[PDB]
Amino acid sequence: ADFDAVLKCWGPVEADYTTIGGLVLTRLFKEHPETQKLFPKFAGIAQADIAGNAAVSAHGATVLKKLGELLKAKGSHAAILKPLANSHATKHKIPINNFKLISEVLVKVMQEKAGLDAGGQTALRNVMGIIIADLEANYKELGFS
Ligand code: HEM
Repeated sequence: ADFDAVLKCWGPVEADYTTIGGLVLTRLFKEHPETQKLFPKFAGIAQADIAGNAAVSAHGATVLKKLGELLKAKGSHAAILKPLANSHATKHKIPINNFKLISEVLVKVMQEKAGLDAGGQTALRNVMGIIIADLEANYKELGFS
């Protein structure tokens, strides 16, 4: 049910993955500035220059498309989430807590741009919790506790 509650507001996100993706990463870097250093192409870019950066927006679109692909499944995790855990633990070297940060940013952006109501906000937090727990289990399998 919580996947359905999020999908019923995904239309504005999928309609403009680049614009919404840029909103998400811009807001992540503003509200959680330590996350920006984890993206070495973007680390050091002054905040004023982030909203208009096409590479940032394109990266955000990639994130959102992947999340759409993980909603649109409702728990077919594996062939999709295991590679994501593998790359984020071992290539990008992202501490797991950062996923909670981007998930709260996404909740805020969907509240503002996608009509996600209070119950929808809770549903999305639930869904992101499922995703993050699976990512963490895979991090642990790789030796990243
Ligand atoms: C559920 C949330 C997230 C999703 C769906 C996601 C998705 C992706 C995807 C699909 C890619 C490109 C393919 C790959 O390397 O795996 C990627 C790359 C990357 N992600 Fe994420 N990501 C998420 C969260 C994060 C967070 C929280 C951070 C850091 C705070 C992060 C940092 C990176 C970095 C540094 C790259 C490589 C950028 C480059 O190669 O140009 N990701 N992510």
